[PDB]
Amino acid sequence: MIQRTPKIQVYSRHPAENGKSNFLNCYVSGFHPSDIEVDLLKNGERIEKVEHSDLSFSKDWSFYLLYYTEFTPTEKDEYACRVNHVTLSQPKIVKWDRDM
Amino acid sequence: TMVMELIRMIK
Amino acid sequence: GSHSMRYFYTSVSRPGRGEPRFIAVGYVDDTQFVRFDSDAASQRMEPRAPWIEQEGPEYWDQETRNVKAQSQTDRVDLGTLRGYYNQSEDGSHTIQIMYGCDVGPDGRFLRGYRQDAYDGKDYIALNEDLRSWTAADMAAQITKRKWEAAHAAEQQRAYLEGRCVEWLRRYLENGKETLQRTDPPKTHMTHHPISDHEATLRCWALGFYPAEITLTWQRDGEDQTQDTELVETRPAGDGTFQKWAAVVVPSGEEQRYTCHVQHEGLPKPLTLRW
Repeated sequence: MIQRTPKIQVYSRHPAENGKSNFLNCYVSGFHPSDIEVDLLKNGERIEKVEHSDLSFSKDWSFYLLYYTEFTPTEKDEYACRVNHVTLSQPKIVKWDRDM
Repeated sequence: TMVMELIRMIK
Repeated sequence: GSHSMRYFYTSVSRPGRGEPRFIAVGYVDDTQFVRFDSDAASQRMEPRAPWIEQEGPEYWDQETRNVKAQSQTDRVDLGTLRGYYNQSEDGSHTIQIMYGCDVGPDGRFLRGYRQDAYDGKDYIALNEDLRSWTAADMAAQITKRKWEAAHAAEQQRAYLEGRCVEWLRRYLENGKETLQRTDPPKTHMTHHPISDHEATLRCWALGFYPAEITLTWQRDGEDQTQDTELVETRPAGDGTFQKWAAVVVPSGEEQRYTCHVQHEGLPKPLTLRW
């Protein structure tokens, strides 16, 4: 049975300006099967009310999915994306970097 | 979307 | 230029949990405009772009019955294919279907697509001739004979060359202010020393539509693809896309490197430098 590990990117909709309104995105792609749990963590804690796009897929049949919330970046705040997939022994955490 | 008036298309 | 319409269906069986989840999405180019969710409350085809909302109740009724139809077809197909592959009753499995059309700048039909997958790999697919099928394995050969006998390919081609293209053309006019616009990338460059010897050059492209873009690095005019970390193009979540390309250079030589940005919304390809 084919199972593929999701690629992950954590990023903001616009370049981060401290104190200004923005969107924090976590793009999961290239995974199979379709079941997945994606969380955005503010300072190590889950954020409530995080939306996601509708489940679609690429030509290679692998799924992609855009999770997002609205936030205003500050310096003291750390952000991460926790991705839960059967392909992973434990949830993969990716910190948000302002230049990736 | 396909007006699937069929399922002359079951697998 | 050229445009496309695309529908993607995903049916995932959940043994015991209940009835197979069914997800349907429609795209014009890189823009999603409709959606259906079996587990959602409404049980209707929902708009996901503004320009589709000018379609009346008859449209929404037709699309909802067509998409509920498809959901029930995948239901029995899930059972059948489990039987083809001698799989247990207690396993979850995935049928994925894709069809759609391409049109030229004149709106004339270019290509039709119809492809199905089981568990993330090819199952059966319509050919370029819109007449014959291609089976991936032996299970798909059984489906291929049924489809031959029922003349499904003729139905497929009739749709792809008719309803599909003319509704593609309708959407491009009705949503002209959104679908036929090209947003050029907002570029800029970043820099990150990794040591006193070596530093990272990253070339950004943001806020661009459609998704198709090309980023290349060049040291002294020769192409670079031997250091270029290319990230997969990503959605910003506002209808635009992003991409970056990074290169590691020996410090002091960064003026040798140029990033090249090719995009549809660009009169001519951009060039950047640190």
